Amino acid sequence: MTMMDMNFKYCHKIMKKHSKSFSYAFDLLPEDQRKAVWAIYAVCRKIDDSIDVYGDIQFLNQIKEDIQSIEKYPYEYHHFQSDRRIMMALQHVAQHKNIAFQSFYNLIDTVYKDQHFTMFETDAELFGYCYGVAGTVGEVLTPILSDHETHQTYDVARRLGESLQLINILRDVGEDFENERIYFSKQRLKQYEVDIAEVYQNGVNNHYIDLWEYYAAIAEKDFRDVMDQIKVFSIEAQPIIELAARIAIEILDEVRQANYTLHERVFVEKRKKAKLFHEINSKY
Repeated sequence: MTMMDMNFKYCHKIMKKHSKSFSYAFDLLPEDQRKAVWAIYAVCRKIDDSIDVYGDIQFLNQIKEDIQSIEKYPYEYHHFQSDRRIMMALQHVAQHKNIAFQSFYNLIDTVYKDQHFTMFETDAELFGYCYGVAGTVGEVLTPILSDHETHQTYDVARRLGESLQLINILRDVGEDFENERIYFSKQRLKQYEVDIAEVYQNGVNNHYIDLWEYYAAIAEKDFRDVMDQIKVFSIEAQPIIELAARIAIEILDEVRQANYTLHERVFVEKRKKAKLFHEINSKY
């Protein structure tokens, strides 16, 4: 085990902890690809968690500066300010692959704006947030997951990231509410006569189910569109992407089976992910 191996192993730990749903899929990639996913994912996660973990924006500012250092001087040694293990790994990836640095900057800008967990007025704002926190991740991952640097490959990856984020939202309504977060837009809440606090107290009702299903239908359509374009990804990444999309749909079915509960964290069993992969990988 080298120092660089340890940096990547730490990035892996961050992804395994914070994407319990999807880590399993990305870990099926070939070694060099999954390691790059770990590093990029870990940077993004450290950005997203930073204001809550530290209680201020210092670490966030440091991370931005470290990323800027890598962008400007990818081959120079930096004394990183934020988390040296994740930045050394990101720099290693950047020395081998084209990184969309502006996507990291867009993510950082979004996390800063979202720091009070302010409610979104319209779905357009909700989906703008989904771009900022997850579409950006898909953009940065694009050269790792594909050999095509075409606009539609970035577009499919961006949509995949945003759709995975909408699944996270749909899975985590109760847990998010406990943490002072509601992602559904004010406009849609009003249209469907839903108050999340009220639902948290008094249980699911048909209006809440209709609202949740409105967003689930969006996610499912966007996943179908991603799958229609699965061949934009490298042959090695295709079954992994298909598996992440299948796990996503399975999460929606788990939520439905649990009667859309706000009081449990539903999830797909590791053993079930293996079954889903067996079905998928047998096509490849």
